[PDB]
Amino acid sequence: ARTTPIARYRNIGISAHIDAGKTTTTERILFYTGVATTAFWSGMAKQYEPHRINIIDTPGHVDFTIEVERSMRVLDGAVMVYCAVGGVQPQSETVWRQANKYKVPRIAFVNKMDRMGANFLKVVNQIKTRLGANPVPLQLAIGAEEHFTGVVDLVKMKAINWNDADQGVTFEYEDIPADMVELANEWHQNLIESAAEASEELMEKYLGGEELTEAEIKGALRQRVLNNEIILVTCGSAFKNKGVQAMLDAVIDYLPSPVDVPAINGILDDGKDTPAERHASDDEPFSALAFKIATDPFVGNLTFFRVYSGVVNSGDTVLNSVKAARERFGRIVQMHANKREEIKEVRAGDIAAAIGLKDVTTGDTLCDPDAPIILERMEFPEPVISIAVEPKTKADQEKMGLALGRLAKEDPSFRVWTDEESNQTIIAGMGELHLDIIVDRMKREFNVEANVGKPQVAYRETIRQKVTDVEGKHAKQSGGRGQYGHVVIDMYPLEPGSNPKGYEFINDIKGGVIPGEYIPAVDKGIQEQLKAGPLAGYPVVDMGIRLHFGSYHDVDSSELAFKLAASIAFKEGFKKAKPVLLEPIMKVEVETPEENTGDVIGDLSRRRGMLKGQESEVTGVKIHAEVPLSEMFGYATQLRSLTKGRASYTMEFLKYDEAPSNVAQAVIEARGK
Amino acid sequence: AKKVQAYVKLQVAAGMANPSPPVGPALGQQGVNIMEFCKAFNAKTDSIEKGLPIPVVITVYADRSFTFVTKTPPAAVLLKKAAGIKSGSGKPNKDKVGKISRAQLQEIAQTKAADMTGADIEAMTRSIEGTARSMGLVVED
Amino acid sequence: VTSYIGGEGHNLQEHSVILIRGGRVKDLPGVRYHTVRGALDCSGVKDRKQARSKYGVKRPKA
Ligand SMILES: Nc1nc2c(ncn2[C@@H]2O[C@H](COP(=O)(O)OP(=O)(O)CP(=O)(O)O)[C@@H](O)[C@H]2O)c(=O)[nH]1
Repeated sequence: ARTTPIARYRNIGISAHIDAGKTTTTERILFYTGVATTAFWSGMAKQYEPHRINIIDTPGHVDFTIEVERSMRVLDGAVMVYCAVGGVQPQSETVWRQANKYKVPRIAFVNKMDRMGANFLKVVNQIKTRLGANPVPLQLAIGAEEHFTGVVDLVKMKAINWNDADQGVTFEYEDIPADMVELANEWHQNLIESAAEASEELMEKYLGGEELTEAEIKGALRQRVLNNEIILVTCGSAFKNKGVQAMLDAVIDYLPSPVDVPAINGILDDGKDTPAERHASDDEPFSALAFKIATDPFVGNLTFFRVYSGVVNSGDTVLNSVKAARERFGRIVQMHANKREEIKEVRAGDIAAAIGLKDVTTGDTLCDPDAPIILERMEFPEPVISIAVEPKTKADQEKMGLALGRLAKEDPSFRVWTDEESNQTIIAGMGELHLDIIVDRMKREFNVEANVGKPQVAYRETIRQKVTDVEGKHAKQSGGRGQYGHVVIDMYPLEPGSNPKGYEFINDIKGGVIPGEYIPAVDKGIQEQLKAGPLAGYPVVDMGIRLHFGSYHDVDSSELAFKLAASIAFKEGFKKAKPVLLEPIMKVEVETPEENTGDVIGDLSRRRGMLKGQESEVTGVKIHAEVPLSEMFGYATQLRSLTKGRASYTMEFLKYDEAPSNVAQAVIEARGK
Repeated sequence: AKKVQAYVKLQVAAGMANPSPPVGPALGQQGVNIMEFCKAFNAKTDSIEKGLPIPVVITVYADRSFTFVTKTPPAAVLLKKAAGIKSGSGKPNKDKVGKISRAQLQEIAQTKAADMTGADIEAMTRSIEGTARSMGLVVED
Repeated sequence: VTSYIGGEGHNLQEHSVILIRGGRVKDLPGVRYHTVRGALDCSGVKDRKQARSKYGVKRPKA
């Protein structure tokens, strides 16, 4: 029974730079349609059969662009929202590159045409010049700012005027304003020329002076959008309510259905990585991608999944091929217009959520157990900022682990580990505003009382002076039998990192002054003392010890007596050897626009960052600097402030250098206190 | 050539490749390609001997094309070439680095009068006398 | 109570829902309960093909 063709499905993302107006445009959509959300659209003139629009509203911030990446990958088409005043933003370029990576056929909506400085054609030219795109206006704005009244449809060559009294639910077709007729004819010819380029037949008609029909123009522009050759540009502004309705008609006319998109690539679970495809059909084996996990207070884990092939029912044991885990599907609803119609028939093209999946993560493939496939995996970027989180109480201690676990499950770009040296829980994320939201959820949804600090710098200990002839004599001949042990050691610094063990032991015992059986106990006594340095109780590194002189007693000498002597000798020698506190240094790489370059280093200089050099790149300059871990905290948001949000840094542990005398001494004193 | 707004005289070498990292300086608050440079220098490299950094300019025209401004291996690195002792700068007056004859520069001043442009071959000799003592040299026949 | 960790190397991170079983080790006074290395936070332990039921390892590949 032919019900609603999958060719009527529009799986679309609304994507924009932070602060551009995209969910208000979506709220306008829901109002006009009748209502991840499903909506139904029949056209602003009711000229279309009912189309199913599944909308994913993607975050504007770059701290949550990981969600945008997941969405873009799982979606068919996109609506790119631009501010008429601000135009193409640095963050728009990031989202534009992500949509290019996934080859998402997309259109453009120039919103905020009611604000001061609104300029449609300026934004069209910025899409061309900054994004390297081919923008083709479908519409022209009638007026600007407070004088914005409507739009010209360049396909129909008519003005669209929306009724302000019904919030734009009704519209009239008018003749083009007399001051715009010349400009409308110019852009109509540019639109027809852009349509004619879609095929040799349409190019011959156009060059022959034959007028293209509205159906040929629409079909030709659709083909090129699907090919990602052009971006169709629409305009309009809500509040007075304009554009959205005609942008939704452009979604039907020009954006892909699930059958217009290439088959999804995957790998067979045969151990040979055999390539396979899944076509957008109900008659194919079931395959779906889990793309979002949300924690719900009432139903538990919601796993959002997009079906690409086949059909599944609410309550169907499928196979999580990625995690090799048979997962019985839970309760599955669907946002049928306003209601949440529980669907027991998730067909190809549909987006739904399952309740109570246990071993499913974002990026997992859910498939038919009799036809295993792994759909292509999501690569998750490495976290760029880390902070220490400490529980206030012991109730908060266990609760913290639980809360952070849930947050790491729903958001892979969020990492949590315990630092083995500090025993602090370290949390890491895709920016500090990202970490701020994570902390807020932890101390609200889960209400876990925690302090936010900085990852403790891994302080080390070493000497800066050879000391010779250091006597250690454990002579405890008391309490029954005596315990005699006597060693003489030299202590000397090693070059930093010259020994992968951080420690050298030289046995230079001559004359059997110490029996060879006790020499391992002396070394073990030193190695235990290396774990807790005599200066501040940090591990001692980059040190050599030569045992060359010693003495035993035939009855009273013990293995651990010589280990006690070794510790005495070590503690006395270490204090004489001018002990110092060490530091880690981090190799930092910053990618920035050439005009923002200066600011980056100004701050890095205050952060004790020894700028090694620079590699002027295409974006601008790739500056390299040696910056202490202590000064590499809170840099994500600071960089975002200096560079207006167009810079990305990386950092790696470089080497164990010497902390500046001031820094080292200050910490030594604080630790002693 | 063009205005002094697309002016950085640079290029210590050609085989070290990229003139953007430390090796090649500048490339800051200016904006231009980097591999689009040494290819015209690749038809130009094999006349210059290495160890002799030649000053050329990234002169960018108004239509995105840029080539270089050839001015021959100069005073400083030829006294690290024709004498045989490198930079060592700072000590003209402390200890003896090297004395250079009168005619040892005049034979390469004809090469250096295509590098230095005040007037003449003889007239540029007393500025080969310049940076030599800043490198630390002394000069007498 | 104080529990005991079986196997020879765990997968622990100090906040981990682990399961408890009876049994006194006779060697640590005050440790009276074993853990299960096959249940809920301790997977099939490393490098073992015999008595797989204890320490929870599944049967090997072939
Ligand atoms: N006057 C006017 N206001 C608009 C229009 N479109 C949106 N707005 C308003 O702007 C705001 C829209 O949210 P905005 O902050 O700009 O977008 P965003 O930050 O990208 C959404 P998110 O937080 O999910 O990233 C709302 O206050 C909305 O009422 C418009 O066309 N005209």
